[PDB]
Amino acid sequence: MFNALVVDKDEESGKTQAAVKQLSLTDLPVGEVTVAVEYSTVNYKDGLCIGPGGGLVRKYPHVPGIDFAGTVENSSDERYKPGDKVVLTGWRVGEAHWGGYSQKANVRADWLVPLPEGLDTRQAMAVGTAGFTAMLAVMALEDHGLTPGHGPVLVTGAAGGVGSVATAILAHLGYEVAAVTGRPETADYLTSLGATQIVARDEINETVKRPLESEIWAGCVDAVGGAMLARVLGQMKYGASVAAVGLAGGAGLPATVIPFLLRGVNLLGIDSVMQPYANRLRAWERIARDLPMDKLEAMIRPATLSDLPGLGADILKGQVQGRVVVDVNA
Amino acid sequence: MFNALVVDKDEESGKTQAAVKQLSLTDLPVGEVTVAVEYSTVNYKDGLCIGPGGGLVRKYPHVPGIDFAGTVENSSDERYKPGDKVVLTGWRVGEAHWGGYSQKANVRADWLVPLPEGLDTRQAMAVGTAGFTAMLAVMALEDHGLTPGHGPVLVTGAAGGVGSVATAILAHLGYEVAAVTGRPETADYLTSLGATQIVARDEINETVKRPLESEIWAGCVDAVGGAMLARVLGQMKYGASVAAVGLAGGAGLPATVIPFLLRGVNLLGIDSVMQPYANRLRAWERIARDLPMDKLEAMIRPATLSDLPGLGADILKGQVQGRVVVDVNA
Ligand SMILES: [Br-]
Ligand SMILES: [Br-]
Repeated sequence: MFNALVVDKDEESGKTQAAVKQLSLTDLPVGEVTVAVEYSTVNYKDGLCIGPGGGLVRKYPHVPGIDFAGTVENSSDERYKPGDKVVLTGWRVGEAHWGGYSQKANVRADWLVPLPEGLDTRQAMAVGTAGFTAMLAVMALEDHGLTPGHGPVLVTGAAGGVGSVATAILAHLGYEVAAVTGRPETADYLTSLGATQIVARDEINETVKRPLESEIWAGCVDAVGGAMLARVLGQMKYGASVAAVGLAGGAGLPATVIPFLLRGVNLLGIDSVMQPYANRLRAWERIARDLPMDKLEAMIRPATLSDLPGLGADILKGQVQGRVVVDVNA
Repeated sequence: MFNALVVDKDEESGKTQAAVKQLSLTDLPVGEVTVAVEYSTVNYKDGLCIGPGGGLVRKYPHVPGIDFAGTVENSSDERYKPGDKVVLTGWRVGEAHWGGYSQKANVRADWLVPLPEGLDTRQAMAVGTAGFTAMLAVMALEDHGLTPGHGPVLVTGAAGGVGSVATAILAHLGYEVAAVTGRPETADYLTSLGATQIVARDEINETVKRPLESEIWAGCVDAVGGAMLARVLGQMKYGASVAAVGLAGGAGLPATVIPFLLRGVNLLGIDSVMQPYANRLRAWERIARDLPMDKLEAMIRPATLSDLPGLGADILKGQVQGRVVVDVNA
């Protein structure tokens, strides 16, 4: 038997409860590949799936965790054999299916990627969906003409999970990074990832009546959304793009069409969940090459399965800095 | 001396009046190239500059008209000489600078493009800023993977200027074009341009509480904006893109970020005004090749300078179908 985080729900009442529990192999859903999980992580979505559910989990009891990395235990699929190191992000694992907060996980072989060269299973989850999303965002900006030397790139929610990898990848590629945070004590941490400028959240988290402001940002990785994304749109330089990745600041988008029409701005939707295999390999290769491992190490916060109920709650309130690494075998 | 439409402003009350007037060459602002204008047209913005101004005109008296085409009369720039057929769209002509609603116009040589192969000056203005914008929208969707055979492409405000041209281009390139209109009597016109479905404005002109609806549209050219654009974002297929082109339905964009995050949807800003020389040539070549001239002809509504006050009022109310062609020399 083995350890896993299990969420139960009281349907009469609707309340949920998450606890570490012992399971057997036969309690897992059947699948092509069985992985002995070595590491997982905590994303904002995991926070939802650990606690309230946010309408993302449709079957209880539930093992959350949208990410994991580990070693293949058994497989009925040619692509993977016992011993192979593999990473799982997204594919609705941790939401529609049992996920990574477990010493063992069963998945479809289509959902896995080989462990990328230059990362171990621990760093792969230090990156996680948050870091993978950050790389997809940077790639979207590059595909739309972003190159260093044409103004600061804004990174909202910069001290969080997506923001910390975004900041470090962009800094390492040679960009000037303007890191947004509502908590000024995070400045030294952000500067140590490579932030050049620190923007206060309260400068930029309300809409204003003017549909256009002074052109400032050469690009943006938006891990916040909400009113702040609406306000940010009116401050992008002509022809610059914003990569939308986050909704912690709220799902609503109180924007105007004026930045798009008058300044040729783009709002680019970043989805990590359903990324095709080939693009997953490309983004992971870019992370291997463009995210300095010592910068990733400075983000890492260790945790066990027992910590997950507290960490899940904390990340929903924006009180988790950097990237949590869950040693499911600790 | 020669004829032009002049708008006067009564800055006390703030109300304007437009009328045909006789100018001399010396009344025109100085510039590098003098063009004997042959044709202009009526864009939504021209309606603003003809009438109330919409914050776009900062010096009266004002000759409006953001577009014109004709023959170079004199030139102090080596790029153009007497006799060259030239086309003007945008560059803030008709807004910041006296425009095409005149038998003669002075411009910077930087603002002109040679008359494109396959169009005469009349057809260039039947296309106009509106059609130029529609091609840029089609090009933006292509650059993001739009290709025939994967669903209908929505064109909002289909019976207007941008919408008519976009419809005909997309239909000629082999797409199924879903054409939005509030005027059901215009179905036969839209079918004649190549629309394969007619969609009623009232089905899609309000937001709904759900942030995602069923995936329908392979892409969109949006000449309306406002609530309709917010509603359309939630109906786009995974990874599909919207080319934002218009604001006749309102400048406010009451959207959510959910389509961008969950479906990888893009909102691509189309700016015609400041497009660089090289891309203008590319887009005009595409128009000459992919807008069938007989479809363009079916859009044409003839007009003279004296028609401009009424048409300017008409286009602001959504009461102009197709594309006006102004013979400034009739
Ligand atoms: Br923030
Ligand atoms: Br419409």
